Amino acid sequence: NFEYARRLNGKKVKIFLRNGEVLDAEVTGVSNYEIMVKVGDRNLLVFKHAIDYIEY
Amino acid sequence: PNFEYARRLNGKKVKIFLRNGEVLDAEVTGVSNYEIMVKVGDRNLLVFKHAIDYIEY
Amino acid sequence: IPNFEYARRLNGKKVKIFLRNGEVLDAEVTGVSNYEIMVKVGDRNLLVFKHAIDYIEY
Amino acid sequence: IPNFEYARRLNGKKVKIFLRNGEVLDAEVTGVSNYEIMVKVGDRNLLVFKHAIDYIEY
Amino acid sequence: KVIPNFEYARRLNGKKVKIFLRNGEVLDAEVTGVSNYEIMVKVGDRNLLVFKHAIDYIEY
Amino acid sequence: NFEYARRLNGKKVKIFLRNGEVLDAEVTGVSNYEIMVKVGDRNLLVFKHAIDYIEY
Ligand SMILES: [Cl-]
Ligand code: NA
Ligand code: NA
Ligand code: NA
Ligand code: NA
Ligand code: NA
Repeated sequence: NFEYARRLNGKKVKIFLRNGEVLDAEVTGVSNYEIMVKVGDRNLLVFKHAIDYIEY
Repeated sequence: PNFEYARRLNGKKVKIFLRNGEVLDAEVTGVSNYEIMVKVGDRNLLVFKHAIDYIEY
Repeated sequence: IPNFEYARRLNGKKVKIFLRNGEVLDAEVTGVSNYEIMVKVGDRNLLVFKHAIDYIEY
Repeated sequence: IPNFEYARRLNGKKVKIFLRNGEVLDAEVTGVSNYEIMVKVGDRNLLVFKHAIDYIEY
Repeated sequence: KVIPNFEYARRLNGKKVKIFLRNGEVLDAEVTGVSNYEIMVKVGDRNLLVFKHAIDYIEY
Repeated sequence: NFEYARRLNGKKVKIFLRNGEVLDAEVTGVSNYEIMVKVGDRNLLVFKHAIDYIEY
């Protein structure tokens, strides 16, 4: 049941999305399948399936 | 092992960024484990979550 | 509510299925399982995997 | 998830498998598991993963 | 526990196969192990762990 | 339950991602769905769904 992604809550990370976009993202919440982020003044729900990797 | 944030989007205006590069300016009309129902203008869509990259809300 | 899904509510309806490959199916839905949607497209019978669908207009 | 798949109805049948890579397999189905479809394409035996299939015409 | 139509990939263990990957790469491989989600192979001198989700089909 | 990827913990491997990228990666942790790696001085969380294969 363990996941490392939960430990990224509160960090500001780079999310490398599957299409080539990169989000500079403050992580505000993590669920089994989603990562909630703030990107500047935007709030996003990011699906983990759309992420390739995260630099932190 | 069950909680999801997407359920809280029900009833809200959102921007859905799809894996194909399309962007939907939508109102959410329902959310299930694997689907998000939306209105886009006059159109009614069932959107599979697997086809979504992210949602601005 | 285990296994609630909106897709099976499209059973018996005329829909437009937008596939991940860019194709759009003008379809009549004849069955919906957990992972598949059965459709008629003109004279053709198709088994469509839900994972290959982006969205459905109805 | 109940024990039902429409893909099982295609066992032993001639079908066209439309793959996510754009290929279309003219296939005879020789087995169906939860995640795979076993086929004969000409003289070739293939194990096809369902996740790689967009739809099947039958 | 005896479910014939559960997983065919496990029967590939120890066999020569051609693996067609989702990006168009093709592996001329020998299977050295199979798990629920992975296939272990030798390709030439190289040892690879291949995720099944990255495989389109396998010729055997 | 069993997975081979867990046995790569502590190894330096080449991770071939679905976008065509290769990571020269030291594996520092493995969960059901993630592989934690060091790539040079960068720390990454890599999702297994984004990996095609790993050379080890
Ligand atoms: Cl790909
Ligand atoms: Na969700
Ligand atoms: Na059908
Ligand atoms: Na899969
Ligand atoms: Na790929
Ligand atoms: Na790491």
